[PDB]
Amino acid sequence: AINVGVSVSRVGGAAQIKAMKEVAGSLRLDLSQYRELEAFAAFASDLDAASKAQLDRGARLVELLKQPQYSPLAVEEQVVAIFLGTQGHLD
Amino acid sequence: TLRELRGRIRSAGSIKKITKAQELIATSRIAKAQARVEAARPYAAEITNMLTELAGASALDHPLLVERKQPKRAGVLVVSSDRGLCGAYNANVLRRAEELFSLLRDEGKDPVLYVVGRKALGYFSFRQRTVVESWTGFSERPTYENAREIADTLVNAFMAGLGVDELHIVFTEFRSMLSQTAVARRAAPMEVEYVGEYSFEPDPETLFDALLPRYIATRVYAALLEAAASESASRRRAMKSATDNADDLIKALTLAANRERQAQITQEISEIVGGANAL
Repeated sequence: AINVGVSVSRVGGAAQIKAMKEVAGSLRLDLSQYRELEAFAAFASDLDAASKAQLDRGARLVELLKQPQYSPLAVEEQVVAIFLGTQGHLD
Repeated sequence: TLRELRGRIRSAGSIKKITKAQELIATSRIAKAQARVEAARPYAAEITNMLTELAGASALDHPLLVERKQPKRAGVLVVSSDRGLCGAYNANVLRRAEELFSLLRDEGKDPVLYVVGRKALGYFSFRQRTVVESWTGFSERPTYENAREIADTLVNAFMAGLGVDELHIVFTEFRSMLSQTAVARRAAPMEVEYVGEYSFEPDPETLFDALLPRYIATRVYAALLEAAASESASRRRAMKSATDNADDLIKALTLAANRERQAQITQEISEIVGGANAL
């Protein structure tokens, strides 16, 4: 249950391998804005198609991030797992 | 300090009770409004049938059916609520109102404004555009007696062509309890809609000229009923949102007050024990 909004790494992307740094580096802010977009749209009777598409992308990214207990994924697999989502192949 | 937090907890609790009560009230009134809508429909449907079987015989030359040679000034009726707590209802209606005003002024016309509801009246009295006339005190439960006067005023404003070359209505259409929005309709001049496949007393032209204004009146009535139902549904949604917000506020205030209780007791005990350890 990582709170993507409050969580921070004050060293940042300095210790992140270039593959993950490129594939995932956009994910944090996209998920934060998805969370706020969801908090808004929870009571929107109607809203533009772009908001709805961003909302579905965010929901599918959130569903992507979770994983079961005692199931650590190697980085070589994590980069692909995040590629599936960030590049939109899950759409 | 703790006293402030306790008082705010009491206040938030009272607010939560009030908002839940009004939420259930709105849940009942949306059903009342839908009942009135479906009770009014069967008259409009028969008026539509009669008007079309008269139109088939009529000359189709009544002013309301023919466009002006060069329009300059368009009348617009904006329907809004008389009570607050509706949330986005008035906001949506008025943002669509201004979008329609910008469409008109892009085409080349200028709007003359009629307003139903005190909220839009306040909005257009803050933003300096002059309302021609307005009506208040029935947006919650419109009766035909009011739609009659509104339609009369708009039709007289049109037939004078001060006068207007067009009549629009801005309201909200109740698609379903969970989903609703504001809509713009041109009420005049009406387009004639030919589609493929009687005695008239004294003549068809007379009955048609007498009937079209009443069609305008019943249509504006139906629009006001849709507006009232949409208003009650948006009141439901917004009051549920307010109840949830008050619940979360009560939670946070209770947490803060319990932390203050613990800190106060700990500070008192530390003071007592420092006094003891001094002797």
